[PDB]
Order: sequence, then structure tokens, then C-alpha cells
Amino acid sequence: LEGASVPVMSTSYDVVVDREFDELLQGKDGLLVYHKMLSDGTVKNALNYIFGRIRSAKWYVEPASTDPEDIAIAAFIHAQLGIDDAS
Amino acid sequence: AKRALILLINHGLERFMIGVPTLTIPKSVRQGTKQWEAAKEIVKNFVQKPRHGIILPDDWKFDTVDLKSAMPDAIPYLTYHDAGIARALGIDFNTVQLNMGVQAINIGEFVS
Repeated sequence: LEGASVPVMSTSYDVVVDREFDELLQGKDGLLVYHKMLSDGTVKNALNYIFGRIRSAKWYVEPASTDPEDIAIAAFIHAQLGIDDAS
Repeated sequence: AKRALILLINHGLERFMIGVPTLTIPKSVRQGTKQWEAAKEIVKNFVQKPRHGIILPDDWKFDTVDLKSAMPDAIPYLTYHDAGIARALGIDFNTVQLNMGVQAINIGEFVS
């Protein structure tokens, strides 16, 4: 039985370097652009909706099986997170 | 933007509502004369006392500045910025128009 023969490789070709072609958005200079966009009212309106809806999705823990031991381990994790009706 | 637009609209509304008076007089008329006071009184009264009326010799010409178009309607751009204040806090109904104007049937969904 053999492990992986193919390594994980970068998404790079020609001007595309690690998924990005535009120099102004490469690396940490890129992060400064995204940070400045948080000051835009339309960006903030969208994130308020998206992030609100994500948290409201009625989060719960499903066990690996209906076996009592798998239920027991699932209950431990439920208790760790404090799963409740309002998330 | 809202504060800067209210200042600009206030100023525009006065020039389109009242008009900017111009009085063209003969070159002989000199400042600090009877004729000069009469010129200042005409321009002042146009603004302050419109019912007063204007009597001119035939070598004096009164007019308002021709702005050459209607005043632009800046209300939609002002309400874009004003309602935008509430949008930036994550409110998803218009807090400036509220119930007024043609709208979506289902206001309840935007409150949700």
C-alpha cells in the first residue's frame, strides 16, 4: 500500500502567481485594499447580512453513528460549544 | 456628503428662486454720486422689496443673470446619501422615504 505520488503544487502560470495576476492585490499590499473596503457602507451592509445569516443557521452536532458511544462523544462536544436555540 | 449637499441646495435655491440682479449704467456715472446711490437702491430693492418696481432712464438697463437652464433636481442624490447612513448600519429598509412612493409589495421580508 503506497502513499501520495503527487505533491500539492502552487496555482501559478505566466503572470498568475499563487492565484493572483494583479500586482496591486498580491501579498500584504492586497490586505490593505480589503481593509479600506470595510469603510464602504455597501460592503459593511453586505457583511452584516451574510455574517448574521451564517451565525443564525441553527448549529448542532451530528454523531458519527447511532451507537451509544458515538452519541456520548457527540454530547461532550455539544457541551464544550454550549449549543443552544439562538446559537 | 449629506451635510455638504444641503449647503449646496440651500445656495442654489436662492439664485433660482430670487434671481441675481444686474444694472448697466452710462460710463459718466461715478461712485459717491446721487446717480450711484439710485443704482445701489434699485439692486437692493429688487431683492428686498419686489412690489416696489423699477423706473429707468433709457440709457440704464436692468436684467437678472440668465442661468440658461432649470435648476438641477438634487433631491434623489441627497436621499441616496441620507438613506445610505442607515444602509451602512445594516438596516435593509429605506429609513428616509419610509412608507412613501412606489415600493415592493412585501415590506415584511426587508424587516426580516
